[PDB]
Formats: sequence, structure tokens, C-alpha cells
Amino acid sequence: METVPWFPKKISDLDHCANRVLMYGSELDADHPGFKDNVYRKRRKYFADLAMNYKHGDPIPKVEFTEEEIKTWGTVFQELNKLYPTHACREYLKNLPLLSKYCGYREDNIPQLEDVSNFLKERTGFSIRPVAGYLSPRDFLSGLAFRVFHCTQYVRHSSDPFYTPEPDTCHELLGHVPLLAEPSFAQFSQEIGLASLGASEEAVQKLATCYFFTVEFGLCKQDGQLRVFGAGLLSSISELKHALSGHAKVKPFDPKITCKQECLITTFQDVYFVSESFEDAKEKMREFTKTI
Ligand SMILES: COc1cccc(Oc2cccc(N3CCCCC3)c2CNC(=N)NC(=O)c2ccc(C[C@H](N)C(=O)O)cc2)c1
Ligand SMILES: [Fe+3]
Repeated sequence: METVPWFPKKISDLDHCANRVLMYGSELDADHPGFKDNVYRKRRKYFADLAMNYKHGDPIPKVEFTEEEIKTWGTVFQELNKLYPTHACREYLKNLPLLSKYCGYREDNIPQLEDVSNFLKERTGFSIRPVAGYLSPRDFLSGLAFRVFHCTQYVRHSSDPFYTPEPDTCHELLGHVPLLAEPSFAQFSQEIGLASLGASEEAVQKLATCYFFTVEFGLCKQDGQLRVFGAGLLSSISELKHALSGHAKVKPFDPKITCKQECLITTFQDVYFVSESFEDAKEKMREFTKTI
């Protein structure tokens, strides 16, 4: 019995997928990253309940971060900012100062999702909702159709600030947000979501893999040199350096090819894809979505 899967028809309908969170020991066959740390586990439950209780139209709950959480943020923020000028794409560097000015991006302060959401709404019409963890590719991409980015609010475990196998709020705020503030990138991202809505399982998988190798882990060509625009790279001190080290394979971004590449979880990627620019990746995606 083949039916079209339910899809959101307006922004408030994301209330009916934001709590469909994939869990360790259930949908996800993997260990929780501070599982054996009872204190970390308790703190993670606090963050999950804030997300689960959220409903469209609520202000996003403001959190008093612990001293340890703030320190982890500061370590990540300080070391990544030493890398950005040489590693980050131009569009990323243009937007980062604005977030420092308006949203409290500082070494000693974790920006609040409510403030960042308000900033994005003014710049590109993007908004945030808090989320307890991963959603399905279909659900996550459905948010993008309404320019909603589902964001984790917890901080990665202090036992490895340089790379985490799971997204955290450092990753959302330093990896994703500065490019969500750029109109061409915001358009690019929305168009992935729009193409996903009610699509086939196969079309969703392919769109998700294209997202992974652009929004998550993309490299781009700028003035004859590779720079980084993938959010998963821009939030890892160790993978950001790796991507431009020459230790990894690179291929040209090409949706019909890129959509077949395995997305690696819990390690550095084996391969990065290089887009010429945001406009060109967007054009390539437009040509590809006609076919699926
Ligand atoms: C064991 O867990 C599993 C098992 C199976 C699949 C799985 O991946 C899923 C699951 C559901 C949806 C998705 N999407 C969502 C968006 C649309 C494309 C598909 C994905 C694909 N993953 C991601 N999009 N992202 C990451 O995995 C990621 C990014 C950054 C960091 C942080 C970074 N390393 C740092 O140190 O700062 C960590 C991880 C995870
Ligand atoms: Fe991400």
C-alpha cells in the first residue's frame, strides 16, 4: 500500500514533526557521547525536555549555561576563530562580526537561540526552533521549506572540544547560523527543503546526501583556492584543519554523483565535494530536482 507521506503545510505544522527525535538505543545504533557520565546525562535530559515542550510561537527558552559548558564554548570559539580567516569562505567571514555585535557571540558567553532566531528573521527570514536531537532527513529538510532550522541547545561533552560525533549547539551557532544569515545560502537551503516536501523516499535520500556534502561538509572554490562552507567543518577545530590539509580526497560537486556518496558518521569524511559558488550549487540543484 503506497501513500504520499504526511508533510507540513504551514510553519506551525512543524509542531507535528519536531518531537520525532531519533534516539540512541532505538533508531540510532550508537552510544550516547557522555552516556557513562551521570551528570552529563542528567543535564542532557534538561535540554531534551525544553525542546520537547516547545511549540511554534513560543519564545525559545533561555538557558543558564554551566561554567563548564561556557568554558567548552570558549575553547571552541577561541580556537575556531584563529582558523576562520584562512579556512572559512568569504560569505561566512562577512556575517560573523554581525553575530558578535547583535547576538552576544563572545568567548565568555553562549548566544541564546531566541536572540539568534530574531537576528535571522530580520536578515533572511530564517528562524530557529529548538530540537532534542536528530530528526529524520525528511523531517529536518521539511523545516527548511519554511526557513526553519531545527537547532540543538546543549553543549558537547568537555572530554573532546575539538570534534564531536553528534551535533551540539556550538555546531548550530558557529557552523550553521552565519551562513543562514546570507541571502543566497538561505535561498539554497530553502530550495532543498521545498524539493523534499512530500517527495519519494529515494528523492529525500538524494536531497539529504546533497545537503550533507554542501551545507554540512561542503568546500568551495574562491580566487583559485579551496575554502570551507560546511557547518560540520566550521564547528570542528580538528576537522576544519583536516579539510584543507590535503589529507582528504575531493571531488567536484555534481548532484547526480554526489547523491550516491556515503555520509560518514562518527569520523572525518573520506571525501569532500567542491562547489564553485553558492549560486552554482543552487543552479545545479535546480537542474537535479527536475529529475527526481
Ligand atoms: C549515529 O547517528 C547517526 C546514524 C545515522 C545517520 C546519522 O545522520 C543523520 C541522521 C538524521 C538526519 C541527518 N541529516 C540531517 C540534515 C539533512 C541531511 C541528513 C543525518 C546526517 N547527519 C548530519 N546532517 N550531520 C551530522 O551527522 C553531524 C554534523 C555535525 C557534527 C558536529 C561536528 N562533527 C563537530 O565536531 O562540530 C556531528 C554530526 C546519524
Ligand atoms: Fe548540522
